Amino acid sequence: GSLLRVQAHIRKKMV
Amino acid sequence: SVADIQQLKVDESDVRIYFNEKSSGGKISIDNASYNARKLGLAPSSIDEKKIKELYGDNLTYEQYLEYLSICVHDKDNVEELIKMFAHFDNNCTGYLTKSQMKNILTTWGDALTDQEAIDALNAFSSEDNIDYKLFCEDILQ
Ligand SMILES: NCCSCc1ccc(C=O)o1
Repeated sequence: GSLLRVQAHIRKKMV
Repeated sequence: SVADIQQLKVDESDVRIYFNEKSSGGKISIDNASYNARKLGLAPSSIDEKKIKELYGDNLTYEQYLEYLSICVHDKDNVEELIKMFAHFDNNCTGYLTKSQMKNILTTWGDALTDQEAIDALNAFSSEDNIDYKLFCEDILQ
């Protein structure tokens, strides 16, 4: 859930 | 076609050029599609990748990739949901989690980051051990 959204935005930022 | 391609917030020229950068034989891998989504400022999860794989497999035509990108918009995203997830772990109610506490959360559950990804992300945000997780969630969402 929320966790996945957090990880998703971190992956986006680090690209 | 039935997908929300019109709505896809993103420059469509970039959508196309990013596809041409990564495509082979007219198709783009899911890994490269998610990369492109990220370059466009979208945030796919494993749920999004699983959905598109279930429909079309590991390599997407241009149209299928457009459909994948529309799956990645996540209009419901907000900072409150992110903060509340971290707040679950802040049982002494300080407003802070340490880098180690954050690394553990991010690497143990969900779409787990590697130790190095988590550590690099946390180090990019702050030089201090204590992380204001509200500010962190605000930062990553933008
Ligand atoms: N690999 C994760 C697929 S669903 C499992 C999961 C963990 C955390 C969440 C949501 O926060 O969902």
